[PDB]
Amino acid sequence: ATFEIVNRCSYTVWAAASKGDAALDAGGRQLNSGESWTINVEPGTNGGKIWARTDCYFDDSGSGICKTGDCGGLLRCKRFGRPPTTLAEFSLNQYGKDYIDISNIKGFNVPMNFSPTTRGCRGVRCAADIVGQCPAKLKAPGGGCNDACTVFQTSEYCCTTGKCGPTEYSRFFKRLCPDAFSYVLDKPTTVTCPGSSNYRVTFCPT
Repeated sequence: ATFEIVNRCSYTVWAAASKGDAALDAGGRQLNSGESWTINVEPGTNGGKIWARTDCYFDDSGSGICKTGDCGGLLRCKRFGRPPTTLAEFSLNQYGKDYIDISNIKGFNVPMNFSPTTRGCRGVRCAADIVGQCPAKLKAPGGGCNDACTVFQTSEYCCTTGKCGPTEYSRFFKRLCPDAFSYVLDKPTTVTCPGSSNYRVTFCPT
């Protein structure tokens, strides 16, 4: 499947694409304002994610650091990034269907739209000013709005026992972005698309 990744933000982001134990395509790239990056993702990929990183510095070997979404100090991510990270999540060609969603379970850094470019399903968006409105206890110094699990590390926020409810913190993310996951056992906002659909991820869509 093809994914087009577009940076419509007024600032540079460093896009990342990974399935946790390996890079998808090149795994990461700088995107100046307005730039588009097209990647190819193998059919059958389970548990892929795309995210943006902000305020990165890399050397000529591709080693460095970012203030949000850092993936072990590499430009080309093999592994998932450090919160806070707005997440585009996908599983492809699962018994004839693709499944897509946006998640705030690992916090929020950049607004995002995740839409199909082929027919047969709808897209999803989280484009509210979560960073601006972020509760004081969840604000990350480097930028962005952390999830409550990352900050407090409790069984209730992290849903460790498989039993957990919504919280004052999860309800904040849900209020601003109803179509994204706000906690692990949230009512699913997953969208079902035809198998082998193609997609576009836009940072700062509005």
